[PDB]
Order: sequence, then structure tokens, then C-alpha cells
Amino acid sequence: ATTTVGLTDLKVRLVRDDFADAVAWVARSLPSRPTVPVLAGVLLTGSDDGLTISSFDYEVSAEVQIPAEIAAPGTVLVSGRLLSEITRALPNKPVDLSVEGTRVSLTCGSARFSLPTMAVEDYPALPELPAETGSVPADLFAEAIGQVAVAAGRDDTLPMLTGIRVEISGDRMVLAATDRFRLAVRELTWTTKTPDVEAAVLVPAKTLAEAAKTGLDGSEVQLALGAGLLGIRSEGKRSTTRLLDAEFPKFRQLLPTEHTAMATIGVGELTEAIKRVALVADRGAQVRMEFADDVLHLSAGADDVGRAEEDLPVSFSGEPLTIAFNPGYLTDGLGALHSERVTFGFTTPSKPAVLRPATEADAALNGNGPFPAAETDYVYLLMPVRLP
Amino acid sequence: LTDLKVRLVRDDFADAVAWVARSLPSRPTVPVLAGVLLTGSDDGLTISSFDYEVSAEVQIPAEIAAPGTVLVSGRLLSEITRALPNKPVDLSVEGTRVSLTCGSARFSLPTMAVEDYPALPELPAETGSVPADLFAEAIGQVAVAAGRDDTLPMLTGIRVEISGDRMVLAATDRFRLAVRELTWTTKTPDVEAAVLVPAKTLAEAAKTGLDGSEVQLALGADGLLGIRSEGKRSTTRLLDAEFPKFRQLLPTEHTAMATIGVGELTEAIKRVALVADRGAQVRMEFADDVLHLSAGADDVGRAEEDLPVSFSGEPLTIAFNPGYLTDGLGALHSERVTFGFTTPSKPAVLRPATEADAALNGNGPFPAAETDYVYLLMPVRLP
Amino acid sequence: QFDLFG
Amino acid sequence: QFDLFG
Ligand SMILES: [N]
Ligand SMILES: [N]
Repeated sequence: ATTTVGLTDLKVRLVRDDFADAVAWVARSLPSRPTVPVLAGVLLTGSDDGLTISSFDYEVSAEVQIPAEIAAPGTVLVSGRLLSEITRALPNKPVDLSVEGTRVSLTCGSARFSLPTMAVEDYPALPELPAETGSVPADLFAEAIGQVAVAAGRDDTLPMLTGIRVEISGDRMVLAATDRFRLAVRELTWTTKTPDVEAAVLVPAKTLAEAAKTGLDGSEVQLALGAGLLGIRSEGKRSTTRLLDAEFPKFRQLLPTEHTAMATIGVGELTEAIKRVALVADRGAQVRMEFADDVLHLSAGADDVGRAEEDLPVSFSGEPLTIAFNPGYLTDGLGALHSERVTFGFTTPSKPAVLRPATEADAALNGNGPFPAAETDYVYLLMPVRLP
Repeated sequence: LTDLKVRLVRDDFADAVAWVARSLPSRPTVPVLAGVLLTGSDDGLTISSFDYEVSAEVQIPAEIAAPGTVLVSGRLLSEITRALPNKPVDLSVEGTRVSLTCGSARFSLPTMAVEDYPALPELPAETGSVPADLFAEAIGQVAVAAGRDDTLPMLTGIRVEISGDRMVLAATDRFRLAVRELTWTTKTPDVEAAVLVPAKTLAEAAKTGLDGSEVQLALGADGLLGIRSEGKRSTTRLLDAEFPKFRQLLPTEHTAMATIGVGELTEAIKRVALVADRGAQVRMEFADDVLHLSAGADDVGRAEEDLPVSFSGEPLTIAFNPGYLTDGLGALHSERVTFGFTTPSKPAVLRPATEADAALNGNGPFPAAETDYVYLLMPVRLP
Repeated sequence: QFDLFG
Repeated sequence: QFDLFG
């Protein structure tokens, strides 16, 4: 399927901010190395009382419609990078766009641009979105994607780890991700359009993240899954993403049930202390955490590079523990909690440890345990590092 | 004598170490140069760095429990001070390790061979004083014209010239020439000196003096340039290279003249330059008090914009490198620019607009005015 | 560094 | 590009 050409050349007047912002967002999804050179262009189709800007690269698709004073309908394809780099510098004045055969004339204020028209006849029609599996608030959706994306793998050689698994079960959604050494799992409530829906797709972490920032503040985002591709839909913006082929491990079983030890401490405090101690670590490889008697003793380094240590008070419960973690991984997790205090759950030094937001129910923990893992909206499991 | 033991203020120590580390060598061949020297004496801590070409030193107030010298890793020390909590900073040397305690944070670093560390260069006598902000501004206005190719090291420097109460900075890359002039105070106005300082090193050396203060320049004769301010001392090894005689390059009279708004002209050049092949060329057409910018081709896309200009003389069509053009415009630091053309194949004089250009009726040849700053950009051949 | 799986 | 020096 290709774009259908009519009998009229596109002529339209636009608002600089609307057209420039639309071209900007639609430009972000352009391919660096186009599978087909045609894909490098942006599609402009004006109809009735609206203008559509579209981009598509056989994997990701982005389409947005904006108000437009249409003088003559039509469709045209032009270089996306030139369109974005031009629309960015256009004066804050009405944008006259007028196609005339092999050339498209973009005149704004005193500036006049003439750009060659591409082979619009060979531009693949972008995919359509499959129904509406439900609606999620934009802010919370983006936050969840943020809290999970940090765990996604970033090695293209390891595609099975680069994906974020989206699980749908009724009015609740569960996002998850892992890089084989850390696991992030978020859960949020949404408005599904069918009561007993059971779905489980895998979306590229980065693409779902960009689609996360897609959606202005205070809006909503409609999701449209199909068996396949996914459909993110934030009001006038309508984007789609092809699903990921690899399989995602069953993270449910990996979540610990109880904890031999638990530790609640302030997020900012612990983060700053970690960053200080990790300065002397070798290529940010390890931080030695020592929990004992309501006091965390952080240390790192050696006489080779330099040894740093920092003590912090902490609400600790259980037998004294000596565990070591990756500094980057630890701070990565602490940044996603978005809570004042963090709660830790340690089984053994060589087994994973839980990092979940701390609640009022952690103001006191009586007994020596083992303690039962509490239900949380977001959890960040992290695999430790072997000590000497 | 003994091992250093001192207590210092966090912001004082972090500021001193931060500025001193800015001069540290990226990857020195003599690893000792990668260190920072901490010297505690009487009631002061002297932090310093030196790499045989650039030197940074500063003394801050301190509580010297015991005097001593110690050499530590500048990178690691800087990264530590940068993250130290806003708390008193205790420093205590013991054996081959340095203890840096800040509240609850406790760092332990290895010491470096203090004996192998060379002494810093002695700054010459004060040759003259300049306002720090103005000095940095002038250096910036001329740096844009300096070359960036180590194969031609003579173009990589800034020509500093002193003659009485006047200073003249110059820089060229063989296609542009920036010349700035400024007044300075000197107790010995009989001095006539001319040195060449690496452009980048001169800018970073200008950072020695913060805005709102003075800078004292001390020129030696191996020759080096010394900068002093608010207790900070800096030295830059002079660049051994002959500088081109630049004064005859500047034109004496202009066959054409123009006066435009710097901001609007920059915005227009950046708009029209988007379609030029790799930002290589931009065409200007002057006639009837209207500038017509045009760039690009029919194969890539063409751009054109028309701005009202105060143009005088015979109509002119001349091409420039949009980058060099915007670079010069960014340094004029004035509301309006006044251009001064001869032919499309000869230099053009970008300078701040004066009172006499506004009312420049006639057809020339107009005489070259006088100004504190000139940016002489060589044009590009037109098809 | 240990693993969660594999 | 013309050269300033000559
Ligand atoms: N494994
Ligand atoms: N030349």
C-alpha cells in the first residue's frame, strides 16, 4: 500500500508553533540509515480543516494532525531533516506551505524556502492502530516506563534484554524489564475497555520510552495492541511500534517471597553517599555495603587506587549482613523509586536483593524475621556482586 | 619537615582544587605532573598544579595543625572535593597515605613522589593591570579568528601587543583576522612588548581572574606570561612562532558600506545557511537599502531572505562562509554591525556600527573608520 | 557479578 | 575560499 495522490497540489497556512512542534516530534522517529531512501522523508497530507504530518520506517510510525487553513488539499513528501532543521529556525509568523510540481515552497515571514519533492508515489502507507485495549493517564504511563526502562538492557547484540514486557490483566498493567543483572517491575491501574483482557507483549524499551515522553502533561494515552504491533495514541498524536520477537523470562518467580534482613533508609542520603564512595572504585565495579546495628557502613576501593568509607544511620532489622553491589546499578535503581525513603530486602550476599519504595508501614519492624515481602507498586531487584 | 595536618573550609578547598585542576594535563608522559601539590605553611594552604607549560597556584586560608607538603592525584582529588558534603574538610598525611575526612565521609589516597615534582615557574614583575571581565571579553572576541590546526602552530596562538597604556590582541587562521584593542593601566608606560600566547591556553588563563576583579599581567623574557588575581597565580609558556604582520591586511578605504542589526542578521544567516552544502557558502546581495541572502541549489533546496539594510555605495554581490560570518558577528557585542566591502574577491571589515555610519550618504570611496574591534573575513568565490 | 537467570 | 595572506 502506498499514499494515494489526488488532482490538487497542497497549499495550506499553518501556525508556526503547531507545525514546527509537530514536525519536531515526527522528526524524532525518522530513521538514521533508511531501509529505503524514500523513508527519509516526512509526509504532509492536508485535508478539509487539518494537516497531517507522518513518518514511518517499517518499524516505528509517528503521525500527528494539527489545525490548518487549507487553501488546496494534497499530499507531498520532503526531506525530514531539512523540514525539521528549517521549521526550527522559522520566525514566529504564519507558515505558508505551497507545493508546485517538483518543488515545495515554504514561506514564513520574510524567509522563503524551496525544497525538492520526493517520490511520494512510493511512500508506504503507515500502519493503523488496532482498536483500543484501554486508556492510561499520560503522566503515570511515562513515569512507569521510566521506572522500568532503567533495567532494560542496552546491548543490541542482546535483543532479548532490550525489550520492556507489557502485561495486561483487567484494569491493571504490569511493565517489566531486565538486563540479566537487574530486574525492574512496575504495576499501575488503567481503564481497560473490556473487563477480562489478558495480553502480554514485548516492546523495544527505547521506542516505548520515546512514546512515553509522547503525550503532553495532563492528557491521556490510549493503547492499541494487535497480533503484531502496538498503538500509542495521545490525542492528536498517533504513533505505532512493531513488537519485539524475542522472549521475556518469567520474572514472577524471581521476586523473593521473604527476606532474612531488611533495611530502610533515606533515598537521597544513600544515593549521595554511594556516589561519594564509588569515586574511588575501579571503573565503577563494586561497593561494599555492611549492615549491622542500625548502621550502614559503606566502603570501596583499595590501597591501589584509594579506599573510601562512609557510615550512615539506617533502620535495619535482621542479622548483620555484608553485601556488595554495582554502584551504577544501585543508583540506577534508587533513582526510579521516586520516594523519600527506600526499603531493602536481603536474602543472602550471593542472592538478589529487593529495592522498593518505603511506606508508612515501615515506620517500625519488630522481630528478627524472616520478614514477609510486602506488596509494592514498583520493585527493583538487583543481583549482587561476589566479595573477596 | 613533618606530615601535613590541616583543617579547611569546604567551599574554599573545593574552589581552589577545582580551578587548579582545570590546568592539569590530560595524559602527561611524566605521571608526577598528573598530581596536585598541597603545601601547608603558617596559616595558609598552597594548592598548585604544573605541567611544564601551564601553571596554576592559589593559597587559601587554613587551620594548619602541622605543616608539610604532599602530592596527590589531581583527578581523584578534584572528583572527591566536588562531591564532599558542605562540611569542614580535615586533611591529614600519614606515611604514604593522605586522609581526607569530611564529616561522615572518610577518604584515603596514596601519596606521590613529592621529590620528583618540579618547582613552579617564578612569575615576572607586574607589567600592567586590566579589568578581568574586559580582558576575558577581548580574548574571546579575537579567539574566534585563531586557527585550530596543530600542523600550522603559528595560527593557533593569539598575538598580544603592549605599547604604553594600549593593548592589541590579534588572531588569524589565514581566512579571518580578528583584532581587538583595549586600555590598560601600567606604572611603566615605556614598555613596548609583543608576545604570542596559545589561544586556548590564553582563554583558560584568563579564567584566572573572576568577573568583578582585576588581573595583573607579568611578561617575562624562555619567555612566559603570568596572570595574577585575588591570590590566584597562573603562568602560560609563550608560543614560539612568528606572527603575520596584520596591519597592512586591513583595508584603508571601502568602496561599499552596509549597516545591519547583528541579531536579525545572525538569525537570517543561520536560516539561509541550512541549505548550503555542509555550510560552505552564503550569498549576499546589496542594493537599494535591501540585503538579499540566498544559498543552496536546485538539487538540494534553496533558501532566500530579504532584510532591510542601511547600504551605501555601488550595489554588491559577495559570498561568505556562513560560519565565519556568524563567528565574527558573535564577537561584535554591539547592537548593529557595519560592513565595509571593496570587491567580491577582497576582505570585508565587520565592525560595530558607529554614529557616522547611520548618515553615510554618497557613493564613496568611504574612508575606513576607527574602532576597538575589527573582524576581517575573506570572502568566497562566486560561481 | 552474578546473574538473575542463565 | 580566498586567503587573507595574498
Ligand atoms: N545462568
Ligand atoms: N593570496
